[PDB]
Amino acid sequence: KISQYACQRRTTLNNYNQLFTDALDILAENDELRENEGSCLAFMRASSVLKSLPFPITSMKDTEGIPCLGDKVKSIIEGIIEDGESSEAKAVLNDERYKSFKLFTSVFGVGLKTAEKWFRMGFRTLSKIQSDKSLRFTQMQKAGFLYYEDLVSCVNRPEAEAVSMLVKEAVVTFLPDALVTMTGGFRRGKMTGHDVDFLITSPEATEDEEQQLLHKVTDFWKQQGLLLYCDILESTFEKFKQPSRKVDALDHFQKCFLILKLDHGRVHSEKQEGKGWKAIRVDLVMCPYDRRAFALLGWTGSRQFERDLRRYATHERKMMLDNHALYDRTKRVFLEAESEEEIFAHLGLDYIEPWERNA
Ligand SMILES: Nc1ncnc2c1ncn2[C@@H]1O[C@H](COP(=O)(O)CP(=O)(O)OP(=O)(O)O)[C@@H](O)[C@H]1O
Ligand SMILES: [Mg+2]
Ligand SMILES: [Mg+2]
Ligand code: NA
Repeated sequence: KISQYACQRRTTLNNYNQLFTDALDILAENDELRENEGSCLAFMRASSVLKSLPFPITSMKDTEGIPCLGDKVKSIIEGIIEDGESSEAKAVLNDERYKSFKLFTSVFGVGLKTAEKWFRMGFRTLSKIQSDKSLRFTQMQKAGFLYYEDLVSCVNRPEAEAVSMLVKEAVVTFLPDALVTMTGGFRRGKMTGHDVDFLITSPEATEDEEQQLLHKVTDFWKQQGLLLYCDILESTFEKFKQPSRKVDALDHFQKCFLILKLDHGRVHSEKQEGKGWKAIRVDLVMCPYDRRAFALLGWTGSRQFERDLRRYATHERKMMLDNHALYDRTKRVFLEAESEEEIFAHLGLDYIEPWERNA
């Protein structure tokens, strides 16, 4: 019996139901844009459970016993079985507001509010936005437009590995005992990503050394001429605060959102061609050593896997989980973990491998 929780399912990248889930992902994204949080959640949970199936749906009988498939979702599945297409998802793909939101938020530094503002101003293309003489752009958006073609092309595994080498070389220069781990999509086995994410931790660094590392590493890259964009968010981490009760838990660790200049010579791929370098989005997170397993688990994702992990912890175990800690409300104790496996064992869950968290 398939669990309603993604954290009790193994979801690998061999999706046999992409015809259904691509349509459900589009419908979920449109509900996010139309501020319909409820309908968005229902389509996300349905899409997530179909991604876990070891076989393709070929008839309505195949949906029997599958949880998170409401009447609205089953009508969409029925229509795709009928014609090979979703008329509902097709209408969203042709919707002017949806097309504009997807196009505008494809720019680094552009969120829902700015995308909505530009749409209501009558903008429909990035060319008309960039060349406008009255518009004022944030420093984030300026970088988003300047490095647009590189950022919109997918980061591949040779590029992610080349970035990992750069991160490790910079980090060990200031903290030689530091542990650097690639997280996000690439840790889940993806071939491509929009960015490359890393978790950095040090067993012997002080509170001040931990705070200064991201400033030292980015100043080093600025000196090398590799820092194209940099935004460092200081830590708001509280060692003894209870974990978040929120559906989407906020991360309080020190972090930075970067754009790095990746020279072609550093990339060992099958394939100089153009300018000789590529702009790469990189996120770095620094966490205290004792919280490394919670941070790794939170930053590995997927977003749906994290949501269900926290929901399961609260509703089934009366535990509070976030990226910083695990608290047991019955025992009235914080639970320690040196690995992700120990977190899963505390929660009474079978261990799910990172490549099985693609919910
Ligand atoms: N502010 C934040 N707080 C908590 N977790 C976060 C976070 N930002 C990102 N994450 C987590 O870190 C993982 C990597 O984040 P992202 O880079 O935003 C998406 P991804 O799953 O890696 O695919 P992608 O980078 O190709 O789009 C996510 O799967 C999510 O669980
Ligand atoms: Mg990522
Ligand atoms: Mg990221
Ligand atoms: Na954006």
